[PDB]
Amino acid sequence: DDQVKKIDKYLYAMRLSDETLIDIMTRFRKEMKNGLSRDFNPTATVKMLPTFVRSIPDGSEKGDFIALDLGGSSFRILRVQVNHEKNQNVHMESEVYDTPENIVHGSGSQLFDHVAECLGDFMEKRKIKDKKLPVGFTFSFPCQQSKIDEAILITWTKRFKASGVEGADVVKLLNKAIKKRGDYDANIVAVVNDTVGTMMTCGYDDQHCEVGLIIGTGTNACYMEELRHIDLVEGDEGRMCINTEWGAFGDDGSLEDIRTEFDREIDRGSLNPGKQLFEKMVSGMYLGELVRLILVKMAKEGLLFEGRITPELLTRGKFNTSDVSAIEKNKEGLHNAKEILTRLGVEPSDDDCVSVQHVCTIVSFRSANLVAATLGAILNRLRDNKGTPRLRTTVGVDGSLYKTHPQYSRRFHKTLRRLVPDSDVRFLLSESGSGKGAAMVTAVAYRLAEQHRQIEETLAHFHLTKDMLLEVKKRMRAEMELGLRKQTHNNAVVKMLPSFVRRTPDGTENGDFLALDLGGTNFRVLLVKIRSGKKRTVEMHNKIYAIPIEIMQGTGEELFDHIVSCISDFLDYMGIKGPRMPLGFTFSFPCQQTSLDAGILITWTKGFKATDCVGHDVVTLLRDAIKRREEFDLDVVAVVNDTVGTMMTCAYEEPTCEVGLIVGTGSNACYMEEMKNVEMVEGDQGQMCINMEWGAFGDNGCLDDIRTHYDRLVNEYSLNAGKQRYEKMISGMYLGEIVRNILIDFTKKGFLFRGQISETLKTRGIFETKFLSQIESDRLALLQVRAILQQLGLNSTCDDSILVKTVCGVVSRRAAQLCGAGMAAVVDKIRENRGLDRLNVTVGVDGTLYKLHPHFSRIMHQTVKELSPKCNVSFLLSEDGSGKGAALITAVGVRLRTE
Amino acid sequence: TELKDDQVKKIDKYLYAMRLSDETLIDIMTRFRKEMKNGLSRDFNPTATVKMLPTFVRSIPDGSEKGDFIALDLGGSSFRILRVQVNHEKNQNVHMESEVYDTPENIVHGSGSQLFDHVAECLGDFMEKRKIKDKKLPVGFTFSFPCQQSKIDEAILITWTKRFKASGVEGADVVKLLNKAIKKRGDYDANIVAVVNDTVGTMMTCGYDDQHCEVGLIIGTGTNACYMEELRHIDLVEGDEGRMCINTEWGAFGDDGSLEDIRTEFDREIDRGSLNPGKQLFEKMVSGMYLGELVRLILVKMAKEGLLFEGRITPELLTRGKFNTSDVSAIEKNKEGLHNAKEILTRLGVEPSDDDCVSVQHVCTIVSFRSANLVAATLGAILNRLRDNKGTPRLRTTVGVDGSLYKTHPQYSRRFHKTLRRLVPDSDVRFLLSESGSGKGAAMVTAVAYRLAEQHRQIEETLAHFHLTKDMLLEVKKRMRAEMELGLRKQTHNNAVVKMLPSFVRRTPDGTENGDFLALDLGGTNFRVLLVKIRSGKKRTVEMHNKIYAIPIEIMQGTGEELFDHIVSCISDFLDYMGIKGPRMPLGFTFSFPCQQTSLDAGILITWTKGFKATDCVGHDVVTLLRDAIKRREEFDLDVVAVVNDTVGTMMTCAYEEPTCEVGLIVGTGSNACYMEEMKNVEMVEGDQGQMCINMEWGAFGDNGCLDDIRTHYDRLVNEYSLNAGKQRYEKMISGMYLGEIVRNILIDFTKKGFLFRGQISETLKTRGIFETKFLSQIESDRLALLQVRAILQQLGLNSTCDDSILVKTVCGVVSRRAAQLCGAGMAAVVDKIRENRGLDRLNVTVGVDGTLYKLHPHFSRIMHQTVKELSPKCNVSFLLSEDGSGKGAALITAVGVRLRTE
Ligand SMILES: Nc1ncnc2c1ncn2[C@@H]1O[C@H](COP(=O)(O)OP(=O)(O)NP(=O)(O)O)[C@@H](O)[C@H]1O
Ligand SMILES: Nc1ncnc2c1ncn2[C@@H]1O[C@H](COP(=O)(O)OP(=O)(O)NP(=O)(O)O)[C@@H](O)[C@H]1O
Ligand SMILES: O=P(O)(O)OC[C@H]1O[C@@H](O)[C@H](O)[C@@H](O)[C@@H]1O
Ligand SMILES: O=P(O)(O)OC[C@H]1O[C@@H](O)[C@H](O)[C@@H](O)[C@@H]1O
Ligand SMILES: O=P(O)(O)OC[C@H]1O[C@@H](O)[C@H](O)[C@@H](O)[C@@H]1O
Ligand SMILES: O=P(O)(O)OC[C@H]1O[C@@H](O)[C@H](O)[C@@H](O)[C@@H]1O
Ligand SMILES: OC[C@H]1O[C@H](O)[C@H](O)[C@@H](O)[C@@H]1O
Ligand SMILES: OC[C@H]1O[C@H](O)[C@H](O)[C@@H](O)[C@@H]1O
Ligand SMILES: OC[C@H]1O[C@H](O)[C@H](O)[C@@H](O)[C@@H]1O
Ligand SMILES: OC[C@H]1O[C@H](O)[C@H](O)[C@@H](O)[C@@H]1O
Ligand SMILES: [Mg+2]
Ligand SMILES: [Mg+2]
Ligand SMILES: [Mg+2]
Ligand SMILES: [Mg+2]
Ligand SMILES: [Mg+2]
Repeated sequence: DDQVKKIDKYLYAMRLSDETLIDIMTRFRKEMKNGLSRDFNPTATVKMLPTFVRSIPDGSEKGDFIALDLGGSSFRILRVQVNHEKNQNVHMESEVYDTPENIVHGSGSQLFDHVAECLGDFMEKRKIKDKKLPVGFTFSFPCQQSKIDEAILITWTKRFKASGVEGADVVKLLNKAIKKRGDYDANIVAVVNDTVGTMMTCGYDDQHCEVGLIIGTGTNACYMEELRHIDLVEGDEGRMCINTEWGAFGDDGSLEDIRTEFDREIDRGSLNPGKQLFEKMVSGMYLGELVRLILVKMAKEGLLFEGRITPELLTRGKFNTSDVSAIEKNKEGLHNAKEILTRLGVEPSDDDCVSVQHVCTIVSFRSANLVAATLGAILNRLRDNKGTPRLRTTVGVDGSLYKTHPQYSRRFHKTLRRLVPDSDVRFLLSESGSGKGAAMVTAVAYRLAEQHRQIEETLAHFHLTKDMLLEVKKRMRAEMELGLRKQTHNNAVVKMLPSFVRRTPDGTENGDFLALDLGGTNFRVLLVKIRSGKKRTVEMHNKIYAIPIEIMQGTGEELFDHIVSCISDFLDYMGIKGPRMPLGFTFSFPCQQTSLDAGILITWTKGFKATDCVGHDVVTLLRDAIKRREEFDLDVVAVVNDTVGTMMTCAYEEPTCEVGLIVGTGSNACYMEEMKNVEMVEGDQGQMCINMEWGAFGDNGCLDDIRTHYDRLVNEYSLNAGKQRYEKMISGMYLGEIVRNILIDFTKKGFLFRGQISETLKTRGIFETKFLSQIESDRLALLQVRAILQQLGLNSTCDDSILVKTVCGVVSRRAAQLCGAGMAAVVDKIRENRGLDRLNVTVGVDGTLYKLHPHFSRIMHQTVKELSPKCNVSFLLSEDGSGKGAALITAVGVRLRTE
Repeated sequence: TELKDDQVKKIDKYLYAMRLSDETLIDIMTRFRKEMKNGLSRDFNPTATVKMLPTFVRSIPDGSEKGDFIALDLGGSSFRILRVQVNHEKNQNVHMESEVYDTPENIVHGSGSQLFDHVAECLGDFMEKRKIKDKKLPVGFTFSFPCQQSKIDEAILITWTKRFKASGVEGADVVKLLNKAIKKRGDYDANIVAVVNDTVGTMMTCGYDDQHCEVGLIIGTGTNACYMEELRHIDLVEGDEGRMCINTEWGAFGDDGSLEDIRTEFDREIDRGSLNPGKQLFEKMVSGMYLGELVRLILVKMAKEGLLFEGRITPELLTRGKFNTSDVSAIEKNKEGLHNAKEILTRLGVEPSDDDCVSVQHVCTIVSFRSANLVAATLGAILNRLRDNKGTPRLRTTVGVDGSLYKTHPQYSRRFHKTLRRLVPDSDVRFLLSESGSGKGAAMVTAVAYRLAEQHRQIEETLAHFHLTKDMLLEVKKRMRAEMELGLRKQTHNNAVVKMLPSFVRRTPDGTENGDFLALDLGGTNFRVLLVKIRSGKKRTVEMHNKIYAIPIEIMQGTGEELFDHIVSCISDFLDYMGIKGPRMPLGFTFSFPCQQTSLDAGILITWTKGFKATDCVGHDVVTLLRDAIKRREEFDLDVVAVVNDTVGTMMTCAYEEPTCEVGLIVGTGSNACYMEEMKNVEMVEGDQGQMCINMEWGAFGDNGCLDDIRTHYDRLVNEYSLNAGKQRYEKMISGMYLGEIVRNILIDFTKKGFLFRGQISETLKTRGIFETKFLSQIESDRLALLQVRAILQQLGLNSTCDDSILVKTVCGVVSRRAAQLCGAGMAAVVDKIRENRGLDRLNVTVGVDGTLYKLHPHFSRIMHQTVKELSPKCNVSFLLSEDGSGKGAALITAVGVRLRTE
């Protein structure tokens, strides 16, 4: 007939069995799964939050760190000093600062003003204001972080409820507050939950610590999870700590069969009704009020105090968790119950004291059992990830209920071992709270922010502003004008070369021509059939022929014999071997022409370098190889640059096309100039197409104040050291070499590739256009970026791959902007020479970089639009190669060699 | 003996690298198998050479297809145009009429504009010769090139292959381009409803006859295959039920050098002279456009070495194209082969001897046999995949087949079918030859896509009713604005459905309010009792306490004494709870319903709104029913000072700190607004001095008819079935009690019409309340995978499939979007009126807002704000969320109460 048996029955639904706890554990096991999944997280109640902490301390941290801890029973500020090598050591000093009701419940401003004022005082009294120490912030609330130094508040919990904070990044709110008080500056470099710092504190001393557990004012746990299971973070290597935020378990109604009427009543008086329901059955802030609610009910039904209620009894908060602890002490518990109940006014009896003990017992054991169940789900997940029959792991713990209750921990530990027999757990109690740990994470964040600081300074040398880009355009304009004028031309670096093509296609062109395409990525021999009139037709055919690097860099004479010999192969293939036919020679090197069919090679560019060609007439060299072969005669009527033939191609259909552009292996442009402006050729009537040879802009030092160390290495290790400087910042032959030298540096500083500069990274050309374009594609995910780097031969991690991509982007973006600033100049010079206010002009373009890069063309058109706002430029991609155009121009010789 | 080599043995040695054994083909098959898998996964598709592309064709014809439609066939050897009729449920079987339009080189190679103008021209003529311009026939477009499709009537050209190379088309959607040509012409109208691949058309043509058909196979000018994949394995398509045909684009197998070990010098020289070098490399080893050049290349090199023609080489033998694949066919003929070889070679000028003919036949046989072996290896991979998706030991399947080479070569199909069967011994395959083209099949697709678009068109037509144009929104503001005036005018309180009720709060807070107040919160989601301590010091502070109390609907819609007797047990309980029973205390009553007020501390209930309907309330003073229940209790005592609308309480809360906040907005269970109005304008309150907060009772807008215009079938149904038919009409197109009832009604309809829920209206869909503010908020969130939208709906009890889940989410956004715009028209009026009232040119104002819908909905608050900024462009309105309920605000008003009193 005992009183204890009655209560057991009264509170039957709080006495959880092992079967119910095994059931709780399975559900928690599914919530974790839900929260890690990209599919189910948006609705999961157990947020499974990434912490950006990747391991427990490794003994290599050193420094002097200020650390804040706000969110649990006290607000503290610690100064943690840690040094190794030598002798043994981590020193901490800290201060508790009060935070009243008006602060925790006020505006977010008032709270952070409050925080920055205790920080100021803290450093003030120790005199460390100027010692500029990195700050670590233990803020114990669920925050969404994409990096270690952002903390976006998802939702208040426990006792805090300040306006203006939820949804905001509280490190910017903190900075704002500190900024607001000019007193000092603070480098806030990390935010961490109290579970993670706990784990990090315990992990400094115990290498198998993989869990951090808080059973205090609130409850939570964090654990080391595999990167390849955390869908919301990109990577699959190693592990990252996760903040479960288990307090929220049941917030969608899944524990409704466990929660009692006392739990529903507590929730309604709470400062967050509906939320953190598992936490409300477990943590210190609630248990006292839970028993109080049960005592009022038993009291109202005459089962306690022979039914006497007092106001005190009925008052929220009048029974603490510290009274539930005192009441459960072995020798003194009953003496403590009488004093306290006596203080509440119910004139307690000895039976009432044993009854109030029994109730305290069932509430706190229900708490103990519940966290055994969610903690064991975590251990079953750790053990499953590991692949092992048994699991040995250490859980770092902290919290006031955990520390001060005289039965809890023991009860908790026993249940755990029953629920999870295949796991052996050591509990390590955080004697001095979480500062050591937070400090340890602050040290790693700090070393990383420094490495970020340095990559950004290197990369910012590639950044051009509007104002910068307007100065390049303006220099380009001053340079076209010196190459054009008779007095300045010989010393000019941008030669403004006459091509002798005097108009765009006029619809009369007719005939069957041969063409050559030499100087881009493939050499071709072409046959183009053009028919003017009613039904206008163009019929093309072509054959690719390789040219060994031996030949490209052999003798002029091996080069041209090799050329004619594929011509001869090609005339067989088209069934036209015998007849004498006219040919247009698209040769994409700077040529000084005195007519359409003459072209003296000024200098090689790009990868070509045959001997005895520079200084000669390439039409001559070709005609000596034909005669030399003595197989067929040919009639070479025209030497053409790929820009001009590209413009001619695109203008066959588009009369507004007066500009050509190439961005492929090299970069260059042509455009229609007025003859009055071409002082180097006699005559003022009409126009002429000018082959700018814009690659050579900067060859007199005029872009030096924008060229980088890496641009100087690529130029100095080139086949034409000192020349085609602009092209060298823009085209497909050189961008990858820029990117490769940047990566070489970064590797030597340890930022990439584990600091190991390999044989792959030392090989020239590893980053060709095709790979540069893919790596940067919005079509690819980091995963596929990494796989590209690996097939190139690089030992690249996910972090490495994120940085290679950023690099590629910086260099490719700068190339499109530099290319846009020069095109800007050209269109402005045409518009404004014509007296026009608004020019619409079409540019015909070709080249593999331009065709294959996913960003270049968009950024370039944007640049042209921003710097030359009175020109409306259209870019028309030529899909057929340069041949049609050389063919159209070739028809113009013929006619003129035919007079 | 010791056998000595003859021509034939020597040529097998010369061309060893083309003679591929069962071991090498099993290696290729397995490579192809990994490339398909590679193509279907999201982790490797972006760099895959086998694109494994989605076609939107979910199955082979089932025989319900009926109707009449055109069908364009572009990209094989002939540009054809068909007419296809079927409708068996009534008599007449499929019947096919076609033409064939000569398309010249200069077109296949000119601009895309020339190309599509020519196709447009041909369609026109073909429509006149038949006299059908005027019928409105659905059009199908078999376009045999790799294309990215996000739906059946889009086809973005990835790349040209085979013979075509028209500029300005790649990257562009050939449907756009065709329409654009058609448009420019004028002759007729074309409804193009679908683009398929000649593989998919083949599979469907053959499936129409054999329901076992799962593969479409093309070995003609080009080669490709398509097959039915489990939507579970198509990562680039969102969905996991049933199947979808995949068009592999196996021609590009090996682009990336993964076939560089089987490719030879002959295949590397052919690539050098083709229209797309570096592309379609496996196709270049197999298909009709290439087999003839491949033989010619071998013959030139054999002639140069003296193995053929005693070393003679003529200019014909050296010329691209002079030996074609129909030459390879004629030479491989059983009887007449060697004699065909004689003629063909003599026209090449080479004076062929009889040895030379036997040699050439043999090279032709090795080249064409390698091609047949290759397609057997890659089909072998597709068949094994099919067997592994079924989970059987054996597979049974039909392959539908088309292409000139397969049809005309005398030996090919035989050796193909044979090597195939030997490579896949556990499969029982039938090969069905699409005797007459891919048009029957394309027509069957066009027919399923046409029916689907009629549904889509009818869903859009219902939904367009919820779409509000900027001048309609503007007319709604002007309408809101005219009702404001009416409700203020002493003589117009009638068709004054918008009452403009005076709150008797004459100013916002003024740093002097001080004290300990009880407050009550009745009308929203929770009934709460509060303790609010305000101190004015040099330390301005606010301390809040509250407790939620349920109201069991046996009190909600029960009596008034029984409703207030309850409020007052709960007040009694809250004072014990807070430890303050005893002290006579002042109370602020936030009561979220329309009331006529003669002062701060009295208010007669005008009507029940929202969910409340307790009897003996309307026409009574609530502060009087409150006072009675307190006397019935004859326990404690308090001093009721103020009765306040949630609206006025939220504004005041928010203004406790922000002097700009002169407006209050509620969007939760119901919707309402308040603002500070000038007293010269409040005609019903004597005094022309100062200001006054007006509780608009804005939800009643449209109660006289002035929104009838924008109200839909679904809005009238929600209203007719409500506790208060005829009223709070504007509130009924906005708030969270009513939004999901509109959606529910939309879904009921669409389900009767068969567009959704397999057409069954279930007990779940017919339950009021199913679509709560919490699920509408989740359903419409932007971080939602479609798998999750489905899960939720199934959680609710709805048997939703992927596509149902797509239209339920589109229905929710349409409703919730109209709700935020309508709200913003309303707020645009309030803020333009306050500006106007003050003869200002520009107004800066802040609205304090609360409400579960405003808080939880992903888009609502962002669209309302946009709306207000676009319709009152001279006002600059900031909105501040009330994070802790309007109790602070009611308390502040209770502070003024007590002042203005006990003066
Ligand atoms: N699952 C449970 N939930 C609530 N109360 C429980 C539960 N299990 C046991 N109790 C109570 O806990 C007390 C004893 O537990 P405890 O002393 O910690 O265990 P023990 O030392 O292993 N066994 P014991 O000999 O009973 O003391 C008694 O008051 C039991 O009624
Ligand atoms: N794997 C292979 N690759 C290339 N050529 C092959 C291969 N296997 C066999 N051949 C040749 O294929 C020919 C045999 O063709 P096959 O279809 O098996 O019979 P057939 O002689 O053409 N039949 P028939 O019509 O009765 O005369 C011989 O000339 C073989 O040298
Ligand atoms: O203060 P409690 O809620 O009892 O929790 C105790 C612990 O809580 C954490 O919030 C703090 O990071 C710890 O350093 C503190 O020791
Ligand atoms: O091949 P790239 O160097 O990228 O340049 C690509 C283009 O190069 C020019 O030099 C050729 O004349 C064009 O016909 C070719 O389309
Ligand atoms: O025309 P071929 O390339 O030889 O291919 C044969 C088949 O080609 C497809 O592209 C057409 O859509 C079919 O109707 C045709 O019968
Ligand atoms: O509860 P809802 O109807 O969503 O609107 C929420 C709000 O509405 C009001 O009626 C209450 O006075 C506010 O304190 C509450 O925050
Ligand atoms: O402080 C203990 C726990 O308290 C609450 O659960 C917080 O939401 C959580 O972040 C914290 O770790
Ligand atoms: O091919 C693009 C350009 O490459 C280099 O710039 C050549 O000097 C130039 O003439 C050619 O136009
Ligand atoms: O026409 C047969 C096949 O030819 C080509 O390979 C096309 O790329 C393909 O889409 C078509 O199915
Ligand atoms: O609760 C928001 C609004 O709900 C209904 O519209 C009530 O009639 C109104 O008084 C309240 O302000
Ligand atoms: Mg991951
Ligand atoms: Mg026990
Ligand atoms: Mg001149
Ligand atoms: Mg899928
Ligand atoms: Mg008045």
